[PDB]
Amino acid sequence: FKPAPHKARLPAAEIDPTYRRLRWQIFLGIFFGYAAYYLVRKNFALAMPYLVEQGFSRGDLGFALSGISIAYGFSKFIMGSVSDRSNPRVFLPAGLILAAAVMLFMGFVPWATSSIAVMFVLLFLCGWFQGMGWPPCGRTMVHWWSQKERGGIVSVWNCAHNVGGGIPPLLFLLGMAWFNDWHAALYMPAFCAILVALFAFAMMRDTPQSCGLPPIEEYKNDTAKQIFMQYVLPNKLLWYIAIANVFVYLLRYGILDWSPTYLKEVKHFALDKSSWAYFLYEYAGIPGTLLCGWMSDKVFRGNRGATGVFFMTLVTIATIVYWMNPAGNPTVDMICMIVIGFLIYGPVMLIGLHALELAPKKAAGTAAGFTGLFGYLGGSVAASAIVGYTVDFFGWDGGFMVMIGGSILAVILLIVVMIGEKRRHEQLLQELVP
Repeated sequence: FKPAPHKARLPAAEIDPTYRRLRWQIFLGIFFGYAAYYLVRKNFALAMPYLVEQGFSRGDLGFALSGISIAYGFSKFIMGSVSDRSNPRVFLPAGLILAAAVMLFMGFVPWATSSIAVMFVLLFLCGWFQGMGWPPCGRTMVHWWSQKERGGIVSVWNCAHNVGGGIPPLLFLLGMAWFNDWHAALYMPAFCAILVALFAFAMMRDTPQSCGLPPIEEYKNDTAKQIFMQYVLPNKLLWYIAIANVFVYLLRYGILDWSPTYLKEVKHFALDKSSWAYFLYEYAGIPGTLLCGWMSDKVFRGNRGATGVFFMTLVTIATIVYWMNPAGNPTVDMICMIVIGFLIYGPVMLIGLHALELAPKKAAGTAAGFTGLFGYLGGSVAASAIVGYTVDFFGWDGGFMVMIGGSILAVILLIVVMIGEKRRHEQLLQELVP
């Protein structure tokens, strides 16, 4: 049984010194701990093109992949309290290895891996476990030090999905030679994830327990859900960006979860470069997104909707050119992928930020969060499931129709939120009226 606090004070003249280390120490912990989860989500994707040379794949597999998101979905509804009770040091590795092991269940046991939604169910757990991963990472950051946190986080949101999610096709690519079987080498990435998990456990801590000093060191010292229903629920404005975020997320994931599979269906050059792109795409987001921020602050003078516009437009132009390509896509897709990815995150971050302004004082928090989930939740189901099915009764072309089309609205919609937010401003004028 764990939770366990076990706190005991040994201050002893110069706890400061063991703090510097206990902080430089722990930060890598949760950061890489969190990063490790991402090796685990997008393994099945890589499975599908390998998997199903065999009639297996309908476009159904997408429904199967669809699992991860749903569980992550029903997940936060309750895990949000558990980590609060339990201890971040254990709970984080305890969730990873718990999940990353499950993946191993698939990569090795035939019945388990090839059944047509036996996987849905196995995968579904993955989602649930994936759930735990972040909130202890949250409880920790609370124990860093107030009014500093803004910084520790800046780094965590934007780098964490990419540093980890872009490495797995690389391992599979490598595990091909050593573990010859192709239909199922989606296990090798998971093999190492457990390893990071240990490292995670071996370096994190609560930090109340050895110092005994609630973060003072500078003497910072600092209603219900209703808010969502009261301030966020109608907000016809917040809705538009949320219904917009969706398609943004569908262009990102739908283009990405198929990237290996669609390559080698048509434009089939090789697995070698295929997987070397998926890496490149997810990793190339780091520099861009980082820039998307500065360009947005310096060039667009703080207008977030408009930066999405600049970026959202730029992402769409690439997606279509890349849509128009024959077996001469070799030196087009490399750049194509490097680019698509480079920008897709731009609006993901911007909307959220945008949301903060679209409502009152506390609403921001739950206002900006609502967006992320309405966005991610749906964005995926469609990104994965629907696309697959929009290829069975239709061609593969109709795939991009929903994707390219999807983006198109995100912008038109991002426009409306821009007009609307400003029309709203003009009305305070009527406040003086009677």
